Amino acid sequence: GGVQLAYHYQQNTPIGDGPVLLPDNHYLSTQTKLSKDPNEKRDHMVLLEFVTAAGITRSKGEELFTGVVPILVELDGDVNGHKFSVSGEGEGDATYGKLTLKFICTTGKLPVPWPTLVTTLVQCFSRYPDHMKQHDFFKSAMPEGYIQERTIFFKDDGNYKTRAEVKFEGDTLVNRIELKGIDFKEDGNILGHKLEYNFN
Amino acid sequence: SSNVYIMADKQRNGIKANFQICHNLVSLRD
Repeated sequence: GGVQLAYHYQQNTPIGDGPVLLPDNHYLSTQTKLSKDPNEKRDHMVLLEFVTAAGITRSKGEELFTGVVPILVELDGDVNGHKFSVSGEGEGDATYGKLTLKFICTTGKLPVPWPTLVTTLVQCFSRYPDHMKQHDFFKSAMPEGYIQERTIFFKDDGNYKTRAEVKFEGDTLVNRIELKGIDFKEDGNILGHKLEYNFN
Repeated sequence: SSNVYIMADKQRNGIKANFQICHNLVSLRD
């Protein structure tokens, strides 16, 4: 149908033993714009993202997000034996659900399409409306942080399994990720780089 | 615009999420 489907299963577990908010059922609405730095020779992705919690008409951690917060992202990846590393930096403004980040493949050519890594590469920067404050698990787990685990099934192709630790290092929000990808078809849409450079 | 559906996971004192991402294919490869 002109698209490649990627089904995400996700679970998040607090790292610390302090109180967290367990939410009522809801969803995050995410828009993402991908671009390139004309002066950047390395394989890279520039990302502008806005995320807003929604779905309900109606702790100390959210205090850490009232202003602009610097972000660091580090990913270690293995897809079908292809090793690669990605570093990102930028900032988040949860008041506006806003992320601005630049990611670099530090090992050379990224062996998978950038758009397949977007979801892996900090939902604590989501904008929770005022009437929805009590459902923001992500900020409530801070600063000690949370573990984010996913499996991503690419329909008719391979899968990613990810484990990430998201927590504060001083004033900086850090996302450290390990990604393992398996059973990808060598000339499929992922390893064959058949995806458009964008994200809807 | 994607939608991430979030639900509490009381057992792990955390949350569960499930969603679908749709990646566009380039043309003229098939």
